[PDB]
Amino acid sequence: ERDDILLEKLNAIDKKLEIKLSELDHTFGKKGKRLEEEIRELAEDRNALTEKKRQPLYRKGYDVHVIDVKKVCKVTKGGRVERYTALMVCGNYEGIIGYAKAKAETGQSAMQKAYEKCFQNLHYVERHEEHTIAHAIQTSYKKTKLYLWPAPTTTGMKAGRVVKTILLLAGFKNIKSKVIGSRNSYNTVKAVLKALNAVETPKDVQEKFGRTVVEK
Amino acid sequence: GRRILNDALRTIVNAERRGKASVELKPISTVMSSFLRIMKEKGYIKNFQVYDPHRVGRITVDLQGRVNDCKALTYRQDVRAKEIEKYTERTLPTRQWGYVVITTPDGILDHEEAIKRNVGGQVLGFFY
Amino acid sequence: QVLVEGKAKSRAAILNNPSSLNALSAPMVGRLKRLYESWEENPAISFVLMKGSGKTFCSGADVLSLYHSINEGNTEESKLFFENLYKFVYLQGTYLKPNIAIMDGVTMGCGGGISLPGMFRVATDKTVLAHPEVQIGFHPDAGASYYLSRLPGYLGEYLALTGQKLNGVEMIACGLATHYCLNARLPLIEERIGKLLTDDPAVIEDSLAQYGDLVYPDSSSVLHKIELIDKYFGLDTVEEIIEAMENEAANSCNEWCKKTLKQIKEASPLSLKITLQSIREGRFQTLDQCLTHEYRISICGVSKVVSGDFCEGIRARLVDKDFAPKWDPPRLEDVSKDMVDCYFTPAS
Amino acid sequence: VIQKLLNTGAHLGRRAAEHHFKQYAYGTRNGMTIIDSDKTLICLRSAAHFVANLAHMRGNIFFVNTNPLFDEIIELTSRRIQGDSYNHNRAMNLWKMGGFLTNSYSPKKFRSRHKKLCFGPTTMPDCVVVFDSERKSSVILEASKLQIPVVAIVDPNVPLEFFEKITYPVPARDSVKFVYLFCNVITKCFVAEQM
Amino acid sequence: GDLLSKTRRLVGGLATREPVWLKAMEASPPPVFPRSNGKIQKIVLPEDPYVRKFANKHRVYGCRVLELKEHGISEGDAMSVANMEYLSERKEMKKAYKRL
RNA sequence: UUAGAUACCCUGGUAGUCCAUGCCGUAAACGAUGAGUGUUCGCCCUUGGUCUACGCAGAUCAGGGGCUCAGCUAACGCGUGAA
RNA sequence: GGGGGGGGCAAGUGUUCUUCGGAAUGACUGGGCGUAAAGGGCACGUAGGCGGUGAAUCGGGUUGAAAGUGAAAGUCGCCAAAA
Repeated sequence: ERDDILLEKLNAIDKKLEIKLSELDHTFGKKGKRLEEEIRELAEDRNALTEKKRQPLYRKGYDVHVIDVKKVCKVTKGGRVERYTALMVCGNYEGIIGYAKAKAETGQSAMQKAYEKCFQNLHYVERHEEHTIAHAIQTSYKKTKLYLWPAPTTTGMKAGRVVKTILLLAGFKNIKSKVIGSRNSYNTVKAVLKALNAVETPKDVQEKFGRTVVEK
Repeated sequence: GRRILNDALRTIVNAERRGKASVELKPISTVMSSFLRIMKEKGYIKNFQVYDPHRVGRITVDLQGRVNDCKALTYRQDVRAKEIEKYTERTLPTRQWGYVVITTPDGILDHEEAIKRNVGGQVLGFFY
Repeated sequence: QVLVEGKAKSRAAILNNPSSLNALSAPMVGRLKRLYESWEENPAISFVLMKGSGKTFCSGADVLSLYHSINEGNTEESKLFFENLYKFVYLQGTYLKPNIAIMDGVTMGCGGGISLPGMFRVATDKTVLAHPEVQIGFHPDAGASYYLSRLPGYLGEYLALTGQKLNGVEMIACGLATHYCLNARLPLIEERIGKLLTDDPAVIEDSLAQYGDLVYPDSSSVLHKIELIDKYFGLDTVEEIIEAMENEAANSCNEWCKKTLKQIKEASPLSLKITLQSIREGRFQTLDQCLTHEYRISICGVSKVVSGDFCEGIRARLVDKDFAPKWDPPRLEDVSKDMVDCYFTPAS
Repeated sequence: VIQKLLNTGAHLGRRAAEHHFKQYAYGTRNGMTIIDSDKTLICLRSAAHFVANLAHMRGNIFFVNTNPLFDEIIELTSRRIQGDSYNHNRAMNLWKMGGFLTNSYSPKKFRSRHKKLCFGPTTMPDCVVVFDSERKSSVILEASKLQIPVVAIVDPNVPLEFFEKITYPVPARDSVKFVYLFCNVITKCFVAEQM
Repeated sequence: GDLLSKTRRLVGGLATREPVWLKAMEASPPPVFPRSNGKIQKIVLPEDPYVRKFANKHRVYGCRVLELKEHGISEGDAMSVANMEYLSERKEMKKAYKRL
């Protein structure tokens, strides 16, 4: 059905290309008697062509991961302008974690206006044994720093809130982590992202010789 | 530990992340030659041809392109053989890897060779 | 110790001994066997590679050591050398993953024997190949009776018996070399081949043919060697070939037949029989049975030295001097029709 | 080899020093730098192969040019060849400009088509192939954004912010000969290829 | 990850669905070269120190200094006989190019 | 001059400025950037040395000054570092 | 503030005092000092720290092994009884 409607929209846009190419290539002569149709069918092309990039909003362009949210209230001062900013994080418990950030005019509207963009710009994290991370690592954003140490299988998640709700639905279960410096939100996000993407698992460390045993 | 050592190691690291592939270090040393070789046969470089055994000083090291932060210690400190199991936890990736390099009476080791031979000495460098 | 270079997904077990010209000993071949039996069941490694040293790729098989270790009379000291070269080359053939080999030096004797039964083979201008074991008293051994038996009409019976040079252009023309390159720009393809995180051969072949087969321009290599040979080496028995060549102590092309005459005369007579006991038999069998085929011959013509001289070649060629030693008490004139089966007995 | 003779005749390996890369220069001649023409040819091998393979799935290509010296050389292609659309070839004639390749599904509705063209076609080009100096930068940026591979001619003049996020660089270096037939190689390709 | 391997890891860990250029992208890797240092060597024709000083006088010597270096292994100051030969070739060539 | 004027505006005008020797010992004593050593993509300059010159510069040192690849920085920005 | 209703704890609850953590808020582990607090006006030089190479020797530091001691209680592992 997906391909059905895709090529169908393509049929629409192909009749668009046809007639509008014809009209364009008739530049020569009297003006109105082609421009009327010009405007009509181009407006039609708009209505149809934008529905492709419309689709991602609700049904597809929407997987079955889970999402979580952030939000604050920016300002402009032409009079006393007020708006809303909001953040979202998608994750599937296997580790595909992604996020997104966008603005709107009211809370639920901003939550929404990201609810269909969190599913783009995806980065894929490699959770070592389905419960924890491959090693210890420090990683810093501009002025937020981060420390990741694994734990053996039974402790549990020892992290904060903004970092817990990422290491949770990435698929980790026994990480201990320390974020230090700025206690901001959107830097801890993208700090976790600049961090987890930094771990080089033994698959990676086989960047040179040596099969790295696990100690059994 | 000296500072010409720190110098050799940092010149290595900075040439690496600059992207050149073959460098030359003027003030050479035996503890530095040993360390270049140690890195080599642990994998981190490609050739380490020292030139003048005496009286002049020149090494030409040609490099692979691995991570290599490898800070070279300055303030001496002991290392027994049974203390590495906890001391090499203060490298960058505390758990996984990096080879704290130790000096012994039986030649300059790394921490694997050390904890095998059950010999000690003094720390000199790191690996990441 | 053999030089294991472990790049990302391209391990390469480069045996070497630049004092022994990159010759081969039982330890070296056995260690390579260990490496390959380990690598076969490995998800990490993708393919395997074969290199040498700065001078040459492969030269000799320590048969000097084998005479010095057979003048005493221990069966196993030689039977094991040969068993673990044979089963080695069988493995070489039977491996689950691609096998690249490089050639620049004087690959000789068993030189190509390790390499060719793999996937790909890169040559160089100064690659120079021959198989003078008939000139030690021995035979082209361990699958040479495969990768030469399969060849243009009566051309393997040129190569093995006489033992002429096989250089780069020659091997890319005659398909002995799968690809060709230049010396100073070989690591150029080495890193290209190493960094690839790819599995199926169908794409490594393309990535290497990038810098693989790009010159076939020969105008004097085998231009008419083919039909020069189709007159003589298309006969039945070595002595008939050479008698027709004595008839071809000719007038026009003689500057060709004279030198091949001498090149053959530099070889033992019964061994000049075993080379045809090799090819004109293995031109239709596979490699593990052409392997055991030469295996019985190798174990026999060393212990059961009854008419050839397996040790005088060793004693002269290297030890004394490359003067033709007296490997020919019964020259080809009187070589029993059953001398070759007196070698080839344990066919059972 | 003989092809290297031909490249060397093609006034190509030599171009003034405005460089960030040196993996390429055979030397210099004080008014030129000589790149490694064998590397030139090897780059051509790889990229042309890539396009002739992408063929085997028939994915849209959408060349890009803005310096109309090649205009004729290129226009012999992209119409009845490759993309096959002469009408789109007219977009390419007068394109690269506006909201591009990432907000491709823009309205753009307002024409008032007085001595304007205003094409605005829309479909994901699964690979890009360009050749000009710098005005086209939007295509490179947006391709790198949306993970679209690119083939591009790079002279010594290329900032790192392009030279490193464009795959498949053809360091051809157009120079004293200016624009000469090159694209006829990719003309060979994709035609008498798709079987 | 790099533009070529990022995408592979992505699709393998099943982030997004496959692009239509992947099988060909891997089949035609990018043309990498050995990582070399700075120092673009100044490369020179062996016959530099005289063409500069001779085109001063009067292309063809820009390569005929080779046909002079060939005997240059025992050349004392054969610059004079070289410029003489150049006089000869120019004399005859311009006789011809005025007869045309 | 102003509501008023210790002021700014005008005209006078000593101490002070200057020299000799002494005393203080402070300034936004401000590249608001301690001192030193090694490694770093270039271009533009430029003060004074050096080598090489054959139409003309090319090279090499010490400095002083912009502009930049990268690197860093909360932000500006520096990059003879604030790498 | 009063009436009702509900949460958290529970023979205990709540306030204050008291000390640590959070507090990287004295940063050895675990900072800074251009514009935010913080580079001295500048140097000299005393201790003091730290600081080239290769060859030799000694064995103080260093380091390998043994015994003595490092009270018992305590922390901790196990074990068992005890509720």
